[PDB]
Amino acid sequence: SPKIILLFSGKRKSGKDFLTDHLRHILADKCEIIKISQPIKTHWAKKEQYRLEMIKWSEEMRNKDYGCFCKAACENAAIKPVWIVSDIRRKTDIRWFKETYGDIIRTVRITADDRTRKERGFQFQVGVDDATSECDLDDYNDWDVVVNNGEGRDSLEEQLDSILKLVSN
Repeated sequence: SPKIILLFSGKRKSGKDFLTDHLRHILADKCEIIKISQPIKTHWAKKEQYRLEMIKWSEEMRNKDYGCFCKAACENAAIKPVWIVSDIRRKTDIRWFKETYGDIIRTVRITADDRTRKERGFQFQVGVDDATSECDLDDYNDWDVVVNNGEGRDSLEEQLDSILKLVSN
């Protein structure tokens, strides 16, 4: 298996994608990036057009088998000491990872205040921002790391170091 699996959660415009991308570049060939939405995009290939056709379909597939997209994304991942799962959204995603891989999971939440998100171009979109996809982990209470990436955030170097501390041994 991988030695550690980092599950990243965050709302859009939080900077989770920015931080995961920096972390991937730093860890280079010690890590694999995994996107559990990739099986959904790959099924579609075989923007509102994507959402209209895929949101209800993916919700129904996950309602029938909570791990379907997590299993598909992990089956296709190269084994590397560190796995970065950049797009965990639901409690059932964390549940599937913990059931499958046990105590090598670490959960990381990236957060940003609404003023900061608006500076990054955030405009409230009903049905995106009120949706399970953006809100299902808002009340999760078992985070290993929470990264403030809004008002009062640490330096980018210190943010990355707080995550790298998880994989440094």
